[PDB]
Amino acid sequence: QISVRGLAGVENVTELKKNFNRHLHFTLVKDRNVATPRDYYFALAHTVRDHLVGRWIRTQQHYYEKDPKRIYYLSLEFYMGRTLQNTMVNLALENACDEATYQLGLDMEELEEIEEDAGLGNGGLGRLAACFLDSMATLGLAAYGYGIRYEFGIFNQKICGGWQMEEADDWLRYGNPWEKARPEFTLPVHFYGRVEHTSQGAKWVDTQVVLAMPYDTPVPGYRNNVVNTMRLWSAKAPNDFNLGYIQAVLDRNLAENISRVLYPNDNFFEGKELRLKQEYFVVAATLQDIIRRFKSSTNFDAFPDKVAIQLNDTHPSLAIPELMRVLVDLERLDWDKAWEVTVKTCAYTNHTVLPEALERWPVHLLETLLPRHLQIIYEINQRFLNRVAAAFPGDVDRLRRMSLVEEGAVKRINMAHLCIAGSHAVNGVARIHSEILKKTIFKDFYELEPHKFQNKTNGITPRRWLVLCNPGLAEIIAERIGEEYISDLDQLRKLLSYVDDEAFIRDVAKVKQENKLKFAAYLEREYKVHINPNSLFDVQVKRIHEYKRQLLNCLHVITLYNRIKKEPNKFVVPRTVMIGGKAAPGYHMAKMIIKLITAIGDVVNHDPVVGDRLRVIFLENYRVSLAEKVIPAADLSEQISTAGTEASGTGNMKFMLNGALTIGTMDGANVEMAEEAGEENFFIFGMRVEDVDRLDQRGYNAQEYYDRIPELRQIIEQLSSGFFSPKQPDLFKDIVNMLMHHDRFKVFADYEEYVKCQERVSALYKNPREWTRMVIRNIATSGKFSSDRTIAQYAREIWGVEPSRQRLPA
Amino acid sequence: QISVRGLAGVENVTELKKNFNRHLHFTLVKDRNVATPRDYYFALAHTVRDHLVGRWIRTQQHYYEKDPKRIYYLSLEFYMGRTLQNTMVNLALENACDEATYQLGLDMEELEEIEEDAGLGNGGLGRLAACFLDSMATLGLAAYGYGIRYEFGIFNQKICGGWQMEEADDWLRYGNPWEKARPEFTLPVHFYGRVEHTSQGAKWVDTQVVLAMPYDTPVPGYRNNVVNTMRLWSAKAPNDFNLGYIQAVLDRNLAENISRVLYPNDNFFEGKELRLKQEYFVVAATLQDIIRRFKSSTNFDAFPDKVAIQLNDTHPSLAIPELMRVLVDLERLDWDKAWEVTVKTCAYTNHTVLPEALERWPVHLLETLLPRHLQIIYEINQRFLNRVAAAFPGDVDRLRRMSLVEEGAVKRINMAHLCIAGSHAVNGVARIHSEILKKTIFKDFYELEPHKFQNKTNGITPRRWLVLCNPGLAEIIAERIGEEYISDLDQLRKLLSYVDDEAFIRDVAKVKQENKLKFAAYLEREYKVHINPNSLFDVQVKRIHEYKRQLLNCLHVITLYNRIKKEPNKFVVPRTVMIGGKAAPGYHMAKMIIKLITAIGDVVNHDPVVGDRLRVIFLENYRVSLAEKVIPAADLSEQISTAGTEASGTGNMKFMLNGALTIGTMDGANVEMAEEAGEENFFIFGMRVEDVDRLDQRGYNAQEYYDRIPELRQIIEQLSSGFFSPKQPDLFKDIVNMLMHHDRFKVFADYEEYVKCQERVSALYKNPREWTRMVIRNIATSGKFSSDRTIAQYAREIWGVEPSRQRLPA
Ligand SMILES: O=[N+]([O-])c1ccc(C2C[C@]3(ON2)O[C@H](CO)[C@@H](O)[C@H](O)[C@H]3O)cc1
Ligand SMILES: O=[N+]([O-])c1ccc(C2C[C@]3(ON2)O[C@H](CO)[C@@H](O)[C@H](O)[C@H]3O)cc1
Repeated sequence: QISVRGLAGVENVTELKKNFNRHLHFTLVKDRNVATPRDYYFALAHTVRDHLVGRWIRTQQHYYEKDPKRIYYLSLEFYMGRTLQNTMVNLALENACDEATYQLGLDMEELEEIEEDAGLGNGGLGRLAACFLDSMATLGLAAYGYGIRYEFGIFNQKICGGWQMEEADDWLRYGNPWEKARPEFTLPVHFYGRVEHTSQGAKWVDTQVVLAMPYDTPVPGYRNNVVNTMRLWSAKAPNDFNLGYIQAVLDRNLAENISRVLYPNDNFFEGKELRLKQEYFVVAATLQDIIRRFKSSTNFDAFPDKVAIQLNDTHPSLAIPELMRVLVDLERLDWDKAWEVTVKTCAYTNHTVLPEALERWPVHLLETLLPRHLQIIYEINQRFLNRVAAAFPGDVDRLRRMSLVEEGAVKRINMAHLCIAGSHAVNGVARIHSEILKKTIFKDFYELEPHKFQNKTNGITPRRWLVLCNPGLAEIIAERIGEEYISDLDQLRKLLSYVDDEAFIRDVAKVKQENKLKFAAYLEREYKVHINPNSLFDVQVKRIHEYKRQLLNCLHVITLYNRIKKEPNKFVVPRTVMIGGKAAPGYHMAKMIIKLITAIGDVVNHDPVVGDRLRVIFLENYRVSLAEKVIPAADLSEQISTAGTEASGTGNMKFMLNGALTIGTMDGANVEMAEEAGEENFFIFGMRVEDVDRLDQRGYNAQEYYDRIPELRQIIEQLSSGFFSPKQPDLFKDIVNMLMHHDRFKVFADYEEYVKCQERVSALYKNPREWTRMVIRNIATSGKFSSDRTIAQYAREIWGVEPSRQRLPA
Repeated sequence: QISVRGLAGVENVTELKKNFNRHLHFTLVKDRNVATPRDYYFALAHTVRDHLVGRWIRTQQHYYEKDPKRIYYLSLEFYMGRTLQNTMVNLALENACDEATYQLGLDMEELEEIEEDAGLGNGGLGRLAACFLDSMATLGLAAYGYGIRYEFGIFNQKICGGWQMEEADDWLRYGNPWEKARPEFTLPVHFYGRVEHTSQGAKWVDTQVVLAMPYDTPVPGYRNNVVNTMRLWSAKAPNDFNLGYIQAVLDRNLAENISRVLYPNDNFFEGKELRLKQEYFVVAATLQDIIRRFKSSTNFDAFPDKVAIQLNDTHPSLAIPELMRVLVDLERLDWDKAWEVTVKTCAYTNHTVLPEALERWPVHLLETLLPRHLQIIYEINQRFLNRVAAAFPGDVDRLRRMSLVEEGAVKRINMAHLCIAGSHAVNGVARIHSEILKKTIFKDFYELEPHKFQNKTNGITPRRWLVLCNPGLAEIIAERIGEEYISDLDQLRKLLSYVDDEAFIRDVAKVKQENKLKFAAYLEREYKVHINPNSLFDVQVKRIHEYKRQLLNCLHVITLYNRIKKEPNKFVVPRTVMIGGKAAPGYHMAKMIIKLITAIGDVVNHDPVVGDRLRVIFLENYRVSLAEKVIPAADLSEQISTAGTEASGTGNMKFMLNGALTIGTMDGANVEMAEEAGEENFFIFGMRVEDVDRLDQRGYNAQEYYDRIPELRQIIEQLSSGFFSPKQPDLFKDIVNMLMHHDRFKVFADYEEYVKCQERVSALYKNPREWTRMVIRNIATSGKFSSDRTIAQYAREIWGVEPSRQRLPA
């Protein structure tokens, strides 16, 4: 049908059809008479998977022969989503499979909807890892993603009576065609035990053993025949485990629980033992794999020349003392040499400045679980603090501030401090965030080792986030400037010369309308909700957190409702306000915010006076597959975090690429987005970081705003009195109390400017032509936000490797 | 190489080679440069599996079109062993695959050794189910085996310091190529809850739900293109299970533990809740499947015309009240009609008379777990006892004896009584056993309903137990009488005309010598033990139990040793005595017997005066794959249970078919074996059942034998004094105490006749020609013991279906 989806050749279509029929018979053990849509999905998945294998084997043997420097990306989260369409896109198989399935009497888009998301992440951090894997393969880097194969990913969210309910995401129920179990490469991981000092160094003895079994998933690059590997470890009990008999076998579950479930906290630290076990499990298994592969190329001087380890936040921070453990205790290297190798091998990416998200492990936990690692951490701290003392003599408070060990009621290890000490590079994820790191939380470290500190602004893959989810936009762009931009997104700048092109303006607006129609149809089918497709689609989708200020959005929604009710016969630009996102199961306030949103919807959506002018919808079970549907349909992207709180954001970039305009604070990557597009083409409002600082120095008093803004006062009085909960008048008392007395994120302080800015959005939307011209200027300047740019920078500035767009032989 | 292994055609070999290479590439994702023997095994298994699929699909659609009466064989155990060779044998692919792998530079026999046993059974009962499945497919019956897919089968046995150690049999670690998961056919199973009485019958409410997910394994018939199904259920938690969050997900293990592990008890009842859950789990899921398939053919009058349910012992006995539950509570049938259908549908096979093996469930367990089933059981009992009272008026003691409810300290339900009441046929498993049932434990029931009671003497499949494990013998037989005997074992009678044939005598003896050489080589390679291949191979392999009297064998071994030590320079026929078998983990005496055997070996095997004249070896980890190796190599089969204790035995039949002579008591199928071969061709000794009864009436006094037999006295004095345990003098005190004071199985009573009989064995072995002629007379009369004969009898006399040897189209 469309050009960017590749060729549908007679030979290819014929071959795909026969392999589809082969798999249905031999693999699924079904015939066309009893086969269901799910059977058809699996037959298609196996058919496409077959095309990966040759490339996968030859890529990995190529790395063995050429022996390039290997990049190991360690993460506790990989939010991969669906794999079928992505694989077809990267292999240029989409049109061919579309034709083949059509000739078999099947609709491929229907089949694609059957696949479960691989939901092995919480949101932004996990999705970044996934975009990064795609870019690393596209840029021909010898890269390996390493993590945990959770049996249960992020929970499925159900909404019952306006409240979030959680259910287990049993994503492996029907099997995972994309993974290859590798039980032959199983590795032992040690826990507990004790340290024994001998004539020749320390020994870690009397340990409990858990086995780490790897599952490998292919990661295809964009049309370059490169297929890299994501290796995820699964926990297994040894066969003599606990070996009355029956209970011993049943107790194997205790060891195997390590890989059972993803912790569902977004930007929050929970110091549970099981989480620590997960973190060591991934690190210990991965490092053995790294060392084995290095030895199969004695001389560890060359280790940093052949190995780069990237720590995705502090979650895999134990890699630092684990590498030291292996080099000192097992390989018999002297401390100083081992440390030099470790520092040159490891690099650390920080993803947030929120204090509650920072990992600070109680010493007593590490003492019991990982006694040798604690000893190593103490020794690292002593040697590091000796360096600080030499550089800043007499500065005793600096010594306590910089220590890896924090004193108090319970002694803790600061994992961020550990990472900085043991890494040659430390980066933030957007320019403003990286600057905040050097100015505030890591100021002392920057002063000691300025060369260590870098910025690497986040990005998103244009394969998943344009070509896959928005083929219509990809096609109209390709019609004018060709296909090269898909792996070189800076080429979108060429679209600036089409901003006054009448045909292009029409096409851009047509594509958006088509996307909105499709999404309005999706909503009616799966959720029985009706929306006006001519209204402005106002979208805020992201995890529910106070810092992200879904509450500020709520206040605007109520303002709009109250203004309509005051002047019902006055014209207003119609809006569909969509808010979606999951709350962490133990985060009470986040769960109350979800309830508020649905409660507002219950009032607004059923008021006859409002009509079709305002609709408020909560998007249930927000996840990667849903993002692919809603983002192409959006007109307005809500990126309204308090300045200085969102390290980068990546959702923001997805909306920019897909033809939505942005309303946002000068926070995270929003700053760079506005810089790229021009401030005139962005709806910027509210306090800057400096303004938040001034308010903090003075003391934030919410009452002041309540007293001086009558429209704001009305809303608070409505919430308190039970206007949005008639049967339970005091339901939202916690929310009002927080807003009025202990709001860390200053919702009221940005209210007036936010409402004002929203009026300017509505004004522009009244002029379709000028709205679309501004959209074109956003799409055209979104190139910087490709994860190909991000990864090229990591490669050149941290890892010391050169990217390559050269094809491997097919 | 050999005829019975089929043709190796040019087209077939070429095709097998290319499909092997295809699977290695696309399925295993390996190339020849990094592939291991295990990879090669899996490539072969997938290649052979491909040949099953067409036949599997067309067999099942054939049953859908023809709608024959379906046979459902319910068992908690299916001891399948390895599948690769069996599949090749039944599909006539053995020589072709041998050639194809040879041309690829691989040894197929080496590859076959990689496959794990499917060890989902304890011994005889589980292996009977497996032989039965093979015969049902070979006889073209529409038969389905239903059970549980245990994650862990029978434990692997290790011997440490002469003691049994258990380890988990992680049989699924590398995956199971033979099963097909069918998550789409998952069914709910209910536990706990309460009974609610309404205007329209009882309702079972407030239940806990566990999901039953089926895995299907193909069961190929012998060269008839029939492929039946064994469906095994796996336990799964529902997704809202226990739905703080983390613990709820972790607690899913509680539901899923149902299918975790096989209870390792052979002939012993352990009244644990988890075992009851397993039994209901299989029954509830299976019955829903049966009813669904019946409805997809309202009128339950035809149910028994279309469905037969065979209960393999009392383990699936809950099928009776569960069928009643479904028919009465859910389908709204009247009690009397439902009962008529149930009785006509169900049949029960009893497998033992040992009191400790009989299932007697505490009422309080059933009350809590299955409250509705208990109510139904009570109602069945009341109506049954009303029938007894009408037939035998005033006989109050008969009423208490026959009741399904047993009174006492704890009230219990007798599951055997439940099965007899609710089945139209009740059978024992050998003529003597079936007679014992009518004369003793079920006398009252036989008197009430004589027509119900039948015999079905056990059998073994000649495919696995001759063609597969002993191709050399199969071939020399085929050379004379053709190939028809493999599916018509009665044809072996034709070999009686070759008993004086000098060429045949030589060939039979040659095949045995070759088998002995191969096994002697297997022992040295995998276990580093050296044996004389010219010695008589004296073998007792079976589960370790007091009734099987491994101890009597031990006494003879010591007698032989003591006689050698008394007269060292006197000639004796050299023996290798091999004893193998697993002990239940909680069975202390059985574990002590294993220790005794190894302790005797430690003394005998290292005495320089003995030389190579006597060797005592404990065969570690006895299992189906090991049986296939040792049975073809045996000269003497030890079947020495106390008369009236071994219901049938099946190991006995395997040895008979493979050219060993039998030393045995008149117990179980031994009686019929001797009847078939002629008593002159069997080494029969010891008490008959009537002799055991006489001794019981008089009182068994072991001291009498000790006092009157000096050779026996010596052995007891050696055991007591510490001759076989110098470092721990009193180690075997429990054994001596049991033998002397509380021996239920009268070891001493058969000692003299046993030793005498063994002398006659040694005498015959001195004359190779006459030994072999007697062997030929055993092989020639083993035909009755084919499970094809057994299944034909079940089909005609219980199930009301006719077997068929007709081919389905290929
Ligand atoms: O399980 N955690 O402890 C955890 C999860 C997710 C995060 C984050 C941090 C964050 O999103 N999720 O990383 C993204 C990728 O760099 C940024 O775009 C977000 O601004 C940041 O909040 C931090 C810690
Ligand atoms: O788990 N159980 O409760 C259980 C297991 C095995 C058995 C048996 C009974 C037995 O062997 N195993 O059945 C065979 C097949 O009919 C007979 O050949 C044996 O004589 C009998 O002991 C009974 C009960």
